[PDB]
Amino acid sequence: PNAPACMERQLEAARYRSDGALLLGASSLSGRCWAGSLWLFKDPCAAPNEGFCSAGVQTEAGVADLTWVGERGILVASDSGAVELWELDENETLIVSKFCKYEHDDIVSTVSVLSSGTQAVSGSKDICIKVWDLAQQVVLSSYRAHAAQVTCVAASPHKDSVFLSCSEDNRILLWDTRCPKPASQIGCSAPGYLPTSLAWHPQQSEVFVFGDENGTVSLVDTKSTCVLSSAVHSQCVTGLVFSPHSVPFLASLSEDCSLAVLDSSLSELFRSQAHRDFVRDATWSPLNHSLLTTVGWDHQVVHHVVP
Amino acid sequence: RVSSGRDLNCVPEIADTLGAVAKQGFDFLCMPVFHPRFKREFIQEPAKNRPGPQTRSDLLLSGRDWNTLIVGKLSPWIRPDSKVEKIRRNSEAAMLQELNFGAYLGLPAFLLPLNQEDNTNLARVLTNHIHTGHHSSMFWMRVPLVAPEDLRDDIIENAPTTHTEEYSGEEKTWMWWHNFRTLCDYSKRIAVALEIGADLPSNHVIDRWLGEPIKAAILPTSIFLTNKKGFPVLSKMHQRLIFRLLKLEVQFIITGTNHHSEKEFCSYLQYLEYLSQNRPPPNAYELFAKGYEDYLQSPLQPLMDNLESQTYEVFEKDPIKYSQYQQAIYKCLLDRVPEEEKDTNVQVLMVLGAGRGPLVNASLRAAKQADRRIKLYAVEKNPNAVVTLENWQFEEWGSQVTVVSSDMREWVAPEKADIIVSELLGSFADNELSPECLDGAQHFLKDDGVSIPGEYTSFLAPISSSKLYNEVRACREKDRDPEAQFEMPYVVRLHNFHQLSAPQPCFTFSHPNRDPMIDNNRYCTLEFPVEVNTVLHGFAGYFETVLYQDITLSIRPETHSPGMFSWFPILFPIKQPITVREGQTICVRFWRCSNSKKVWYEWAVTAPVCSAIHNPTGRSYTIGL
Ligand SMILES: *CCNc1ncnc2c1ccn2[C@@H]1O[C@H]([C@H](O)c2ccc(Cl)cc2)[C@@H](O)[C@H]1O
Repeated sequence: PNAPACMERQLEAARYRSDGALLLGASSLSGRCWAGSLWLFKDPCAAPNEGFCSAGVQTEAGVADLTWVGERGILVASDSGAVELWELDENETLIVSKFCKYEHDDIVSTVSVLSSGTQAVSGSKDICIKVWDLAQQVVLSSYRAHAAQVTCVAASPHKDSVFLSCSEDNRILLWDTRCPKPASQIGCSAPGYLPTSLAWHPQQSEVFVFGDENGTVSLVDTKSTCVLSSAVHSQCVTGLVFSPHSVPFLASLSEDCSLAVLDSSLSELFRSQAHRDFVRDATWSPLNHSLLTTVGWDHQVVHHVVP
Repeated sequence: RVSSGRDLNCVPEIADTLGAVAKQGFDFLCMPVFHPRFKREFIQEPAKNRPGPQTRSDLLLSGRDWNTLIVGKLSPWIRPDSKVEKIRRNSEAAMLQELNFGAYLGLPAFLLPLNQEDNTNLARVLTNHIHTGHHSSMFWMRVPLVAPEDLRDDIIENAPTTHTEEYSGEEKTWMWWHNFRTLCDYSKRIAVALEIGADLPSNHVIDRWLGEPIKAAILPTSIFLTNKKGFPVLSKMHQRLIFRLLKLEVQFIITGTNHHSEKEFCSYLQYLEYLSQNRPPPNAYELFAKGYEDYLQSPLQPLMDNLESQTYEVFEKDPIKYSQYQQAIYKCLLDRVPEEEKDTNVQVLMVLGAGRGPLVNASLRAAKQADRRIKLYAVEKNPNAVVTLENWQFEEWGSQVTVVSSDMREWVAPEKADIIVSELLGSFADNELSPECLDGAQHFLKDDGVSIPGEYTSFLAPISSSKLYNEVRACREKDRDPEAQFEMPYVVRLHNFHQLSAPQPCFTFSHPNRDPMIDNNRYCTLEFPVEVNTVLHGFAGYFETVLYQDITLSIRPETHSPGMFSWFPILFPIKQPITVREGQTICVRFWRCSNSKKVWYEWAVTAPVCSAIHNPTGRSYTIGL
């Protein structure tokens, strides 16, 4: 279908669109050529099989993070130092470079689209965070707040000027581009383990969660100052995605190659040993809220049914 | 021309990327050898049993290209000093794997970061790699002038950037290196790759890196300003640092993506090239020095040893030396021979240690321009040199010059002298034993006689050079005290070093020596005010001499006779380096010692801490009488 024959071994990203069609990011982290690729699968259960898919394209380089820009566009965190925007044609057969801007100085590691959907914020190993204009194809502002690699940036669900970030400098920063000093440190008292993953609560604008490198997921209420925390994983918490459910569930992924699903009080409901390598993403079906799809570096696309 | 390389942390195809890089003008590439994001598990099932190749094949380049064009890069997820045990353990295995792969490929160097204070386990692992056989690779420790925490934008509202000065705090990156290199026991395979930021620190912080083994300077694309035509350039302060770095012959590494997208990427490199071309060119002193920088040598002992033909030739090719000796003799003859006696009075002029005759010729050339008459004696103990004198004498000088083939202390003279002339001086003035010689030669000087030179003074200054300390440290030899190399002076063109205090005089001698009971033994105490934090590794020696009246010679930098490249400085090392904090005084003690066969130096530091006395009883170093 106009794409590569072989897709790269190491699956980085997995994101459902509002209608139910699966977005896939893949890089090759070993072998002769170290690049990546983008893939659309209108059949969720056909993935990751290449020739029986809706669309596909090769990127010059790997793919550390991506996310949807609405319904047609795909925002990409490259190893090249590029934020790139790829957008589908009207037929949804091709995937076309819309822009590719080489603005970070090291690998771009995390990206998250803001609530307007016309702006986005990327984070990198060069220690910077950048706010982008997706119409104009430019960096509006560039912020060096951290002292180490920026591990994760997450846009506020609804407020276009607010987002979280976290870094190997042990800081969790709440940003608010309206304030003249936009960043603000959210000390969890001690120098407790480094923050690895972030997720805003989708129904409470005051709440978020974060995972650490020691496998602990934590519940934070912005202002109060670390309500609760559970030792969910035995290794680094790679990602956190809240479900679209009314009182939502929290999927937690890790380098112990295990998915977990958690409730309001971070108690364990589901657990999946299905992957044999690192679990890199999670995305809940907007057509079936019991369904949850994970990718890994074992090249599996598992589909879990959650009670 | 500059030796310069490209840093990337993303290489999809080695083949193409290397070609692209060579095209742009770079000499080498810094790249990962496993994919930077490819985190690997070594203990936990299931991830540990991850199949597939762990990286790309060594077949992708020629062994030659691997040896010459590639600098390895530690993967940035490898954190041997994490607070999480599981990560420390993986990171150990990972570091080892990546380093053992670096050595497998035969890479000429391999980068590791110093980016926090505690690098103890990182040092432990690297060190262990170094002692797993005697393979020769280098390790470049990537360390920034300014820690990233101290250059962050002032944008966290509840955590502002400290606006007060912190003298010691601002040097903290130096101490990260110091701790790290101290732990690895001053390995010669561990050098610095110094990363330069957008805003430079205060001068003292940059001055800390004087003396350190900087093999590389990393310049991010982001630090480059833009001139009116859109090309990338650098601030004048950044240019100063680059000019300093070019004297250290460092390899320049360019890191980051292109920010000047209006122009292509060879421009950044072409700027450095332009800056290399446009330095102040190599002066008349620094043309000869080139080659001999921080190269340790034995000080000559032309008394005990007979100097070689090419050795005489070196110290002869120095016209400043002899025009000053000519001038000092010119002036002396006039002061002793009134114009009315310019034919009756013939001055008895003895060159003591005549070599192959350049001071004889300078003595002739001087007696011509003064229009006085001179009877010359040329004493030389080196019978090989005396061959050259007696051939000169028969072919040219006639019996104006009596050549005497003798030690000047053995010689019974036919007549007393009006002027004794000599060049028995070494880089520390008295280190060839000019005092002892001219004392034994004093009995055949007229009651009113002159010595040229009449006076010389040695000078000392404390220095920091972790480079030279290691250089000395490397002079261990079988069948002698394993610390002997530290208890002896070297002559050396001191280059990568920091002078910690103004030179101060140490030992002075006078000829003729009036003083009834003489004694050339000596004891001197010097106090050196030091205004920086630093590490003391030794004392540089220099000297000044008065030939006659205002006519002088000097290698003391502050009064150097311009263009006198003969004599390099001397270096007295010490065994253990001594921390010196800004405001402290370094007190050093020097003795000149002797018995009837040997003369030698001994020395110690007494402040801020005591060293051992170095070279006691001349056990490791003596100068032969
Ligand atoms: C000082 C005791 N004995 C003595 N007698 C005669 N000649 C002596 C000597 C000690 C050193 N020398 C001669 O002095 C010359 C001098 O060191 C020198 C070195 C280089 C040059 Cl280019 C000119 C002169 C040597 O020729 C040495 O043998």
